[PDB]
Amino acid sequence: SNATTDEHGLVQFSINTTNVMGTSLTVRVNYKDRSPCYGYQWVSEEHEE
Amino acid sequence: KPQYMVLVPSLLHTETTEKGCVLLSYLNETVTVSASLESVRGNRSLFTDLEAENDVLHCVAFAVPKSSSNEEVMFLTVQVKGPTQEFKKRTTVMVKNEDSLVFVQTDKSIYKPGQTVKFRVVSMDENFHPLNELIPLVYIQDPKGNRIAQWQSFQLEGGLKQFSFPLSSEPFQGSYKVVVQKKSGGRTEHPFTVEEFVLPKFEVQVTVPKIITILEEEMNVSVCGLYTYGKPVPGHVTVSICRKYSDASDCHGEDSQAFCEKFSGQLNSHGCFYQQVKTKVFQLKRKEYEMKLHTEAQIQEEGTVVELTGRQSSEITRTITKLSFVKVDSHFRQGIPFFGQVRLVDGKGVPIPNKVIFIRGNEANYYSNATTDEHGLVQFSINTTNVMGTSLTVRVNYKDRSPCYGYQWVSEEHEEAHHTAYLVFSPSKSFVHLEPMSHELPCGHTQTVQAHYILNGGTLLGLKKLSFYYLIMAKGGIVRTGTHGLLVKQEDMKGHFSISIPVKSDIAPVARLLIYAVLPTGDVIGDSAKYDVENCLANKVDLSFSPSQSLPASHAHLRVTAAPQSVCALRAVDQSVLLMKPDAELSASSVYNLLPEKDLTGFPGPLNDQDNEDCINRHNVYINGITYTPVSSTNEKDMYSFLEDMGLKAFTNSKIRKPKMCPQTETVRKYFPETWIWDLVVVNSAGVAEVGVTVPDTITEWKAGAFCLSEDAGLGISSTASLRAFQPFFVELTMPYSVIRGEAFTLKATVLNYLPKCIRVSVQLEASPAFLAVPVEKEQAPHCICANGRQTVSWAVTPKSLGNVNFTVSAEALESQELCGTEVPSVPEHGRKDTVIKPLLVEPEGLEKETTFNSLLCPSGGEVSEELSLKLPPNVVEESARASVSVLGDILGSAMQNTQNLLQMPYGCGEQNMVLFAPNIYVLDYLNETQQLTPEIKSKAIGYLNTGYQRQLNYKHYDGSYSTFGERYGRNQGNTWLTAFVLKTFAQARAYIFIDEAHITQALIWLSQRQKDNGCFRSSGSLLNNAIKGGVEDEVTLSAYITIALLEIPLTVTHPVVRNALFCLESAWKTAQEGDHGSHVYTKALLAYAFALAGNQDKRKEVLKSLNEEAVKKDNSVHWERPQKPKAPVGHFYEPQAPSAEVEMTSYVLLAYLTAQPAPTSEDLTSATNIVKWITKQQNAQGGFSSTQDTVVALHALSKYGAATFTRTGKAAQVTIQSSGTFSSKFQVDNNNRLLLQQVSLPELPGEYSMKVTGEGCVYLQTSLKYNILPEKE
Ligand SMILES: *[C@@H]1O[C@H](CO)[C@@H](O[C@@H]2O[C@H](CO)[C@@H](O[C@@H]3O[C@H](CO)[C@@H](O)[C@H](O)[C@@H]3O)[C@H](O)[C@H]2NC(C)=O)[C@H](O)[C@H]1NC(C)=O
Ligand SMILES: *[C@@H]1O[C@H](CO)[C@@H](O[C@@H]2O[C@H](CO)[C@@H](O)[C@H](O)[C@H]2NC(C)=O)[C@H](O)[C@H]1NC(C)=O
Ligand SMILES: *[C@@H]1O[C@H](CO)[C@@H](O[C@@H]2O[C@H](CO)[C@@H](O)[C@H](O)[C@H]2NC(C)=O)[C@H](O)[C@H]1NC(C)=O
Ligand SMILES: *[C@@H]1O[C@H](CO)[C@@H](O[C@@H]2O[C@H](CO)[C@@H](O)[C@H](O)[C@H]2NC(C)=O)[C@H](O)[C@H]1NC(C)=O
Ligand SMILES: *[C@@H]1O[C@H](CO)[C@@H](O)[C@H](O)[C@H]1NC(C)=O
Ligand SMILES: *[C@@H]1O[C@H](CO)[C@@H](O)[C@H](O)[C@H]1NC(C)=O
Ligand SMILES: *[C@@H]1O[C@H](CO)[C@@H](O)[C@H](O)[C@H]1NC(C)=O
Ligand SMILES: *[C@@H]1O[C@H](CO)[C@@H](O)[C@H](O)[C@H]1NC(C)=O
Ligand SMILES: *[C@@H]1O[C@H](CO)[C@@H](O)[C@H](O)[C@H]1NC(C)=O
Repeated sequence: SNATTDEHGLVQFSINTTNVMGTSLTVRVNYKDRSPCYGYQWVSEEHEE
Repeated sequence: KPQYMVLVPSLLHTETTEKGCVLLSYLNETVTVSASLESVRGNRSLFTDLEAENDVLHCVAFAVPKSSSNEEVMFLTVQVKGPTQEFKKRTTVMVKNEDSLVFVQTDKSIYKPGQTVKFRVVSMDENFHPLNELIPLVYIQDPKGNRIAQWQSFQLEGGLKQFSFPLSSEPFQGSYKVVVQKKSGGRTEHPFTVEEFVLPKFEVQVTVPKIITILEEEMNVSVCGLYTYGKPVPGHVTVSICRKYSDASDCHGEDSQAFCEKFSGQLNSHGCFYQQVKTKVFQLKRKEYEMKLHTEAQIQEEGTVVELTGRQSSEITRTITKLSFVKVDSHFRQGIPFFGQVRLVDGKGVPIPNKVIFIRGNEANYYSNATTDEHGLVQFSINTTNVMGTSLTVRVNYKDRSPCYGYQWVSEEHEEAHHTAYLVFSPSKSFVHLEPMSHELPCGHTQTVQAHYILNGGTLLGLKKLSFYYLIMAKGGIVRTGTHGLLVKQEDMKGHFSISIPVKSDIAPVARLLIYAVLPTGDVIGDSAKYDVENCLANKVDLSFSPSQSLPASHAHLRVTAAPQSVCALRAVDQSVLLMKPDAELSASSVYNLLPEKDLTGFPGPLNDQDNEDCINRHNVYINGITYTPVSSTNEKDMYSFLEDMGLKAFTNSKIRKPKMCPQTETVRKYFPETWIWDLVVVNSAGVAEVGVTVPDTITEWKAGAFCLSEDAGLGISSTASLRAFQPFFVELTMPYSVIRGEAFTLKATVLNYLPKCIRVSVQLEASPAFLAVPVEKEQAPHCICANGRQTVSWAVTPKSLGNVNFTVSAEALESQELCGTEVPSVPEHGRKDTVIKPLLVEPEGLEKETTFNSLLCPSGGEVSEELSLKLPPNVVEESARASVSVLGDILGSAMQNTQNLLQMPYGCGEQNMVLFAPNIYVLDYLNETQQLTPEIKSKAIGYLNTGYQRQLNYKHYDGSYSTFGERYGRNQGNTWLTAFVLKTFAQARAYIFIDEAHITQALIWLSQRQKDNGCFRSSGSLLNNAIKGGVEDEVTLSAYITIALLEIPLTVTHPVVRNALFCLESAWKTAQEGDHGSHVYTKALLAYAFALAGNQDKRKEVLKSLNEEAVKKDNSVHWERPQKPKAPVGHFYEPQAPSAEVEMTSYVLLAYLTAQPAPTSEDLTSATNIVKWITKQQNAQGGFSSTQDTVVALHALSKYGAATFTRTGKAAQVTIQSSGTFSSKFQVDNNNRLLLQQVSLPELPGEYSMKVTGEGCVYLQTSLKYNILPEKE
């Protein structure tokens, strides 16, 4: 689910509990996929999630 | 002891006179030698009887008969027939039909539209002589790839033929190329560019060090600008220099350049601008190699900015210090201390004297120093007393210095010279050495080589005269032969003897020379060496001009000395078009590289291996004496090795091989400039003088060259002789290529005075109705300008009329006294007034727009016709509209290149083997439908086909499936896609090579076991990569593949598996059509062919209409592409799941269009022809396509189109085109010119045309209408 950053760049939310034990939660933003040519090669400027 | 010997080259060219020599050495009786060449299989047989006297080297040549196979291996057996004794020996030789070396010269490197292109083609043999060959075709390929003109089946008259093609008024700006396909196929290509430009009057002479040392503070650099007789021009230069670091990544910007020391200044008259730049700003480390040096000489009194990116060849070498050998023996003996010379170099080929060196010998322990003599050099010799292999290294000055951390820095390198010489196997401890002289030998100048000899028990019979023989070889064949008769007393201690050798030119760049003795003990002793010969021609030709300078003079002689009788091709062109794009290198060195078999060293090893006769090596594995020693391999040199290195084998009696074998006119007017003289002449007994009338647009120097062909002295090439031409008082004008009709522009006129006296002058521009000149400066007062002076006058000209406009402009030296200058000698002799008439064309105003009308018209053995009405909007500018039509049988473009690279050797697991086997079916399929096929390839293919089938069968299961790994353990479950794929290709495969039907039925059954009514097919197993499939692993995309593969296997639509698969695909479309959230295209294109193939012509058109609407049209090339807006997949599968999703799904659609049950309609196939135009263009350079599952469907879709279009028996195809108003034009398309774009213009303002086609075979009719509309509301 998407949302927008409120004043002071922030977003609170909750989710429904009905699955197995270990629950992985990642949050991606703006542009996760982009083309900085190769990964390792000569220069990396990753945008941390 | 009775001895004989016959030497022959291991590669004998067919239908070329191939020399082979014979030596019979000891008498007994009169004997007859005889070589007989005969086929490995079949009844082909020959015999050449050779004469032979005692103790002599008689030679003989012979032409060999042709073989249908490009290269065939045959048996050659020599036989000595004599009353007393009879000897014979066999070996395999390779014959080959080595085709001619041909080339094309063009009048220019570049062309302007409408101008006629002139070229000339020529053919020679391995001796550079005119060869009157029959060339089956030549043709001009445009930048888009369409063959625009061609000349079929013709013979070269004097070893050459001149041609001409007029370029269109509206051609395609870009690079073209003329191509000559020999009888064998060998396409000799040659390019040229076509574009609109305005030629340059001046060069920009950039001077930069060619290779510069790393360790540097600064460097000298300079830039000048001249044109005729070296008269420089003044201008505000803006030079730059920026280096590009070694980056293996781009990312949008892609500008590898970094440090930028730009500069600025003015050029001095009678000179240039000079500058020294500090190199420490560049910090030449961390991957730094090349660097461009741009220029910008902006000439004053001209808005002309002519740059020149010169010396983009300035370099920075890691080997800042260096050593190398010069003259060292690579073959030696323990009984003669060997000699070897070395030379010192410092980065840029600089020899440094008086600097200590350190020689190091890892054998005789020769660790001795010396100092470099004048020209940085040191010769020396060492003592021979060790086991065979000797390693000899030499390390200098800073042998070991500065072992810096090379991770994040430049390894401050220093080269080192080393060599490993081996000793020869001595039979009777006697031998022969050849003194080496490696360095470029000049031809037309004799050389003499020194030969050393040693007899330590060599005598044995004790005869007076011992014959020594020698041979020289080049171009893969023996050229010259001779002998020398050394005579000896008793046990000849030593001695020195030399043999002469004229450097003639009949010897190519390599000159392999051997020498060898014939002892009665039954031994051979000799040596062989290589000498680099300079690349030179035999017909010595030289070009010159009787006059020089002058102005638009008449009769200027042009003289060519050459062979007594020779045809000589001349070429003279302004050195402005030559300045523009340099002409394609045509020198002696250009021709020598064109020669096949520059050198023959070693037998033809990859295809043939004549390397066996007897293994007596392992017979003995006994004892030495003091402690048992079992035998093992060696690395010594023998006589065989020297003959092998030569590239000729030998049939012989005497001991040649080592033991082991088991181990492996107009007053004052100017015009006419492009190409002055393109012609040819015949040389009388000496030379020949051509009286060329001089050109008038002689603002620059006329550079001109030539070449000759003679039956005796081969071919020759002249030294480009120039001719200036400079009127002291002249006028030039700065102006563009084209201009727009309505919009005004700025014309300039620049007058010059290189005459010593000073003159005042007026500027006349004679107006005409076609334009309106408005001077920028109103006063037309004459202004003084003295020696090396100039004045410019800008006029604001607006063209009225359209087309070509010929301007007029005059300038006269006014004698008006009461002058600004300290003197008034304005009146010169007769140069006093010069009038220039230089035209430039004009285009129509507004915004241009174009329409296109393609239509495949196929008369099925009768006639078809279509009507073309060309409308025009009311806003078209008058005469701005124009149009033309084209005709052809196109699919023979990709079909040239692609065919070659594909069909590979099968290997790998179940996944990999299919990638190599699967294409091999569809290529064989496509090659057959196009008609272009060969039995030498069909056989080579079937081998990679039958093998891959049996190899694939190795990864099957008992249940009929096929897994990525297979079953070495069998801990797998076959993947549903791989099985389905196997089956689709085993259905195809089954047509050429016969397949076991059980494997398909076994698979088919297993596919039905993993079939669910709803959702049709289910995913089964794992995959190493998703590269083998455009399938989006969705049940819809998978079932969409299994359903095609199942229908492609001839199966009825009433089948229970297909009935429950088709049910699923109607539900898949009806929902994938309804809800845009779900599918998008890969699926849409698969659902198309599946329906078409199944027979729902109604549902087919239902999906095909919403597909066609969702398509991506372009330049008459319609196709499809994955819409890139949603997301971008993984960094490994980002390029196949989109570009290959594009280039497979398109060819999937194509099949759906082609696949109509009665037959595809004219409306289906004409739309299909457009899709062919894109896929055929979007082709992989080497051959094939991006992924593998696209390469396969592309070829299957092409071949299936190719079946519908082409005709075998339909030779004739007629095409007429008329208009309501008396227009008429016809053409003829047939079996040979289907591969040619036959074009014609159309004259009507309101088009009302009729296309009529007749006979058999298809024709593609593309009509393009172009115009220019001017509406605007701003
Ligand atoms: C592969 O290429 C071969 C040719 O090398 C193709 O075979 C040719 O196909 C046509 C029909 O498409 C044949 O014409 C018919 O021949 C019979 C006699 O067998 C005759 O009674 C009919 O009136 C008609 O003329 C043609 O003879 C046949 N053979 C040759 C040598 O041209 C084949 O279609 C191609 N395709 C595949 C997948 O093999
Ligand atoms: C964030 O989530 C919401 C709700 O899931 C998405 O909202 C829909 O957006 C479309 C236009 O893109 C509207 O037509 C609908 O009215 C919206 N509502 C629903 C419930 O579908 C929204 O698109 C998402 N944001 C982004 C950036 O995709
Ligand atoms: C260089 O070669 C000569 C060959 O003539 C060597 O001379 C022999 O040396 C041995 C001793 O090692 C003597 O027994 C022989 O009688 C010498 N022969 C002659 C003809 O003088 C010489 O020793 C070698 N020197 C080096 C340094 O390699
Ligand atoms: C512009 O004027 C020149 C010079 O008169 C024309 O060029 C040639 O003129 C001679 C005059 O004797 C003719 O014989 C040639 O046939 C002309 N050349 C060509 C290619 O036709 C030139 O034609 C004029 N341009 C226009 C568009 O009228
Ligand atoms: C889970 O809780 C959320 C609360 O935001 C609610 O919207 C959703 O309907 C609930 N679903 C289920 C399966 O309980
Ligand atoms: C010829 O050669 C044979 C075989 O080596 C030998 O018998 C004979 O003596 C030789 N000489 C003469 C003079 O025949
Ligand atoms: C072909 O073979 C026959 C024997 O079957 C033989 O008589 C003939 O010499 C051979 N032909 C040639 C050209 O050598
Ligand atoms: C480079 O210029 C310097 C003067 O600045 C001069 O001494 C030197 O000889 C020039 N280099 C060459 C190789 O001419
Ligand atoms: C070179 O060799 C000679 C003699 O062996 C010796 O005197 C000299 O010191 C050596 N040179 C160097 C640089 O050591």
